[PDB]
Amino acid sequence: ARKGILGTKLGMTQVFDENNKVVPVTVVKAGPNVVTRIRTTERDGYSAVQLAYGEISPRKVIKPVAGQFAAAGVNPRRHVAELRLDDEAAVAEYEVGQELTAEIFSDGAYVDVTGTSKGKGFAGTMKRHGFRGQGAAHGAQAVHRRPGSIGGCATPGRVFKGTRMSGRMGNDRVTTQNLKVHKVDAENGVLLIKGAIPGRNGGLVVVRSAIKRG
Amino acid sequence: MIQQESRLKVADNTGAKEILCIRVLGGSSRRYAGIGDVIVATVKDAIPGGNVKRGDVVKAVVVRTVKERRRADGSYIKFDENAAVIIKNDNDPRGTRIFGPVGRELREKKFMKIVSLAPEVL
Amino acid sequence: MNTLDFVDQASLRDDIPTFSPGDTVNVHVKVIEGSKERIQVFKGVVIRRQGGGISETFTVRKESYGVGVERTFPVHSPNIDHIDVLTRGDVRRAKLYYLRELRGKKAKIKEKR
Amino acid sequence: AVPKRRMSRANTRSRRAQWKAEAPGLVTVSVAGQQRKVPRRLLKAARLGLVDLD
Amino acid sequence: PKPTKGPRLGGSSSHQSALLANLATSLFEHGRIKTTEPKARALRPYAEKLITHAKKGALHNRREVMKKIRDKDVVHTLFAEIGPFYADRNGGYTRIIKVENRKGDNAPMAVIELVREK
RNA sequence: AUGGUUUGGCACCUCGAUGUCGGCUCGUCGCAUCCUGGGGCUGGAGCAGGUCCCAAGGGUUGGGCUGUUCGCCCAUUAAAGCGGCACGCGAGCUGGGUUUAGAACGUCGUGAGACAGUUCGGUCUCUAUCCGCCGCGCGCGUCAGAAGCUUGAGGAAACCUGUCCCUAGUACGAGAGGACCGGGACGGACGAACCUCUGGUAUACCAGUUGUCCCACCAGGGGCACGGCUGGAUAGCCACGUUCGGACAGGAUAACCGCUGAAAGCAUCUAAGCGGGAAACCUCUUCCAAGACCAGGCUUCUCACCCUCUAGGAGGGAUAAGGCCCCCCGCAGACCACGGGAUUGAUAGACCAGACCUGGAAGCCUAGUAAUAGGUGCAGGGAACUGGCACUAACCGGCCGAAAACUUAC
Ligand SMILES: [Mg+2]
Ligand SMILES: [Mg+2]
Ligand SMILES: [Mg+2]
Ligand SMILES: [Mg+2]
Ligand SMILES: [Mg+2]
Ligand SMILES: [Mg+2]
Ligand SMILES: [Mg+2]
Ligand SMILES: [Mg+2]
Ligand SMILES: [Mg+2]
Ligand SMILES: [Mg+2]
Ligand SMILES: [Mg+2]
Ligand SMILES: [Mg+2]
Ligand SMILES: [Mg+2]
Ligand SMILES: [Mg+2]
Ligand SMILES: [Mg+2]
Ligand SMILES: [Mg+2]
Ligand SMILES: [Mg+2]
Ligand SMILES: [Mg+2]
Ligand SMILES: [Mg+2]
Ligand SMILES: [Mg+2]
Ligand SMILES: [Mg+2]
Ligand SMILES: [Mg+2]
Ligand SMILES: [Mg+2]
Ligand SMILES: [Mg+2]
Ligand SMILES: [Mg+2]
Ligand SMILES: [Mg+2]
Ligand SMILES: [Mg+2]
Ligand SMILES: [Mg+2]
Ligand SMILES: [Mg+2]
Ligand SMILES: [Mg+2]
Ligand SMILES: [Mg+2]
Ligand SMILES: [Mg+2]
Ligand SMILES: [Mg+2]
Ligand SMILES: [Mg+2]
Ligand SMILES: [Mg+2]
Ligand SMILES: [Mg+2]
Ligand SMILES: [Mg+2]
Ligand SMILES: [Mg+2]
Ligand SMILES: [Mg+2]
Ligand SMILES: [Mg+2]
Ligand SMILES: [Mg+2]
Ligand SMILES: [Mg+2]
Ligand SMILES: [Mg+2]
Ligand SMILES: [Mg+2]
Ligand SMILES: [Mg+2]
Ligand SMILES: [Mg+2]
Ligand SMILES: [Mg+2]
Ligand SMILES: [Mg+2]
Ligand SMILES: [Mg+2]
Ligand SMILES: [Mg+2]
Repeated sequence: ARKGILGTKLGMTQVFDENNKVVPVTVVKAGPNVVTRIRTTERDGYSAVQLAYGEISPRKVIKPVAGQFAAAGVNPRRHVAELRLDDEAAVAEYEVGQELTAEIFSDGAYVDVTGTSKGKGFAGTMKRHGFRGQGAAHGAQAVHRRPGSIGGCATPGRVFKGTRMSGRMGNDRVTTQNLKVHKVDAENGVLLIKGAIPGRNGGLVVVRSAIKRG
Repeated sequence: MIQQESRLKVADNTGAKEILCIRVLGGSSRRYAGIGDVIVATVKDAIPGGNVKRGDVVKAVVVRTVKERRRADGSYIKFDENAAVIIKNDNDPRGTRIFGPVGRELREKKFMKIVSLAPEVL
Repeated sequence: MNTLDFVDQASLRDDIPTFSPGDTVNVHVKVIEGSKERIQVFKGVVIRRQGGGISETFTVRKESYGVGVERTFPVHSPNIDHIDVLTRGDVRRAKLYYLRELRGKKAKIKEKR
Repeated sequence: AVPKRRMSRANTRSRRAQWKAEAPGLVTVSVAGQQRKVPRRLLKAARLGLVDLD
Repeated sequence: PKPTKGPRLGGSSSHQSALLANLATSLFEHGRIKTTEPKARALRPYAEKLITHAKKGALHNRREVMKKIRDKDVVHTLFAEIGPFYADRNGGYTRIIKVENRKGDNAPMAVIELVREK
């Protein structure tokens, strides 16, 4: 049902259509995910599947994490992340220790990709919330590019929690919805997506069946 | 990439040489006009005995721009200087020709006559 | 390491004629009208390449009536009926950036001997 | 601007309450027959026997 | 290397270029040199570049080193002794060691030296 | 009758100081709604209107003129809303007039001067203590201690829409003209993300070039002159660049439309019942989120050696799981924090190989008296890009960090 997969962005590229067009595409190497736990509603509170993927040297991995993986019966994975199900139908088809691969996706199915955004560091208001720059001549006095007035005056006599002003932006979870899939790899776990997904080369991206369209 | 107060070359036999961009039609606070957009231009200088004298206000369809214009295969095409064409309510050009190449997007835009009588379409 | 060399191959078209920045060429734009295809003619000056696995990437551009015109297309373009690079050529670089401003007797594209 | 009043003794000292120094753990190295004290920042040079420690 | 990210060390391209040229000159003229560790990390690329260029001794290469360091004495010594002296080893000709923080401004200090083991 | 918004009255607060109109940036709220949404009636054939009711989710021009607010004008859009917010906002900016000191014009005055008449120029200070707010951290508690994964109370974000084709020139209309509901496609503005394309930037890349100084001479190079001036571009960052989004659906409703229905043999949308009914609400979409003190749930690891005090409790050690520091650093970053790695290793830097850019190195040789041209040759040189390389640097490792309990059922 609400399947899911983790994967990495290693670059991004464009392909040349049989439709005869040209489409930019991002390289999301979807290594084979491994199910290391089950979320049965009756005994946990909901339905969902635990997922992990990757490779880490055993001395690089924490002892409790290694023990948990061993109890799971799968090799160590670089990180851990689990996706939710929508019904026990898909639940019954998942089983601890099972290996999951990119095969699960049939071409033509819209997808959703989400992951940490780029690291922008602390950002000025103009860049952050798309303000407009003041008059840079005609006599600005060290105010060429600052926010400006900030609220009412003695009424409300405050500054209205929620006002969009300077604050370190980027580097947080973000999702892009309704991205057309373009080519599903089988032999070496690769997946090509139109557009430019958020993240960074070598970043971590989680893909799932698209929500809006299907 | 045609904006308010932008100079335009005329690519037609009306008798117009330089015109001003009045605006980009069909958009609330619309901000750019590239090839294919029906925009409104005023005549700044024209042929003495031309068909339209300066100061008239007429609608134009931009055809030639110095900004690249995309097309399906990622094609980006740059021209030497912006060029417009004079047109009226029926969307029939007020001239009878075009000098210099033009862009295929006009065919899509359904201004069949322009591209049909153009010297060459690219 | 461009882990997509092997997915590039799955669609990479064979028989890739060489083309250099600053060659004279032609292209065909298969366009459909009234549910019908056709072939046309066009000349250009490939200004830049960007080779990318299957992302080897470039355009074309001609001149006429004292003006320029381009086309951007694949190295393995399924739209280009044939990338008939007219005469092999070189230029001061692999990419003609100052070609946007040379006029009259300034902006051509050299032919090697 | 300026302050409207004196900030209480307690308030000033509270603000001060987290500005202090810290002490690390030292390291000894047995080279040339002597054991000297060097932060692990230096341990390899200490072993080799060129670090200028009085 | 990778560029000096923040407000670069000295505050001007010319100043950095010079400072580094003189630093390398001193480093080769002496064989060991104590300076602020950050300058040591920044210098390492330049000394390694010069050592590699010395790797092969020819007219072109020595003209190269002259243009780069502008000291005929140090160029001579580099091409006559160090160059051949490091033919066998490949990359990593200098070693950075930190020392006590300087007293004048507490700035971290590191002693830098060419690997004299081989 | 309502609101407190315009012109007003009172002088209660402020003359040991409450800065005034516009513009800029930024907004926030109400709804007497401008469009978009749903209805009733028409003097509603249709389209297109008029009017009133519900509805504040979102959006709501740019220029010429004047200091202007306003207003007219031009030309667009669905619209170019009305207001409240110290006639929002100078410890955020402007000083254009209002509002000092000069001068002048007309006018009043014999006069000095004056004129809510006009005309020209005329210093706008503050390093944020507290509240507030946008972010990021420290400490502690969550009842043995740790690494992870979460559920989700509970907040936040978004919510706009034009044009064209099909139904169909059919219903309607004499004709002219031209439907409703419903799909499909392509657009504008806005937002999120990204560097593949196109471009911008490019100060360790390269080259050309003027002057000069220097390197013994030249040949060659370097310093300086905004990088000396220029032309190119690596990566990274970014927008004009490209991808995506606004939903569908569901529940209970507004206005409104109803069915069966007596009070009142009828009638009656209603007081019993049952239904439909909108960008409005709650969910649906995305983000934050167990400091949610009601501190949640699920895994895995260390789970028993002491002493002592005067045995009541408490004081002095043992440690492992793990954490910290340390080192090398990152597309993570103000410091912090976060991520990666620390020999049994690719984190960085050199190295090799390549790509990339520059576009033909120097030297020698030949032709020309020369300035030069060609060969040596796809030359040389080469930051941030791709793979591998222990060659250098990251360790014979120190330090923090193990269960009072009570009651009940089984
Ligand atoms: Mg942005
Ligand atoms: Mg601005
Ligand atoms: Mg000032
Ligand atoms: Mg300034
Ligand atoms: Mg009073
Ligand atoms: Mg009073
Ligand atoms: Mg007072
Ligand atoms: Mg005062
Ligand atoms: Mg004020
Ligand atoms: Mg004021
Ligand atoms: Mg109302
Ligand atoms: Mg209506
Ligand atoms: Mg009406
Ligand atoms: Mg409203
Ligand atoms: Mg809303
Ligand atoms: Mg207000
Ligand atoms: Mg005010
Ligand atoms: Mg306001
Ligand atoms: Mg106000
Ligand atoms: Mg202030
Ligand atoms: Mg203040
Ligand atoms: Mg004034
Ligand atoms: Mg005055
Ligand atoms: Mg006076
Ligand atoms: Mg008189
Ligand atoms: Mg008088
Ligand atoms: Mg003056
Ligand atoms: Mg002032
Ligand atoms: Mg001040
Ligand atoms: Mg302060
Ligand atoms: Mg909730
Ligand atoms: Mg550019
Ligand atoms: Mg740039
Ligand atoms: Mg520089
Ligand atoms: Mg010299
Ligand atoms: Mg000379
Ligand atoms: Mg030379
Ligand atoms: Mg100089
Ligand atoms: Mg300068
Ligand atoms: Mg230049
Ligand atoms: Mg960028
Ligand atoms: Mg009744
Ligand atoms: Mg009835
Ligand atoms: Mg808790
Ligand atoms: Mg530990
Ligand atoms: Mg180049
Ligand atoms: Mg590199
Ligand atoms: Mg690398
Ligand atoms: Mg201890
Ligand atoms: Mg107790």
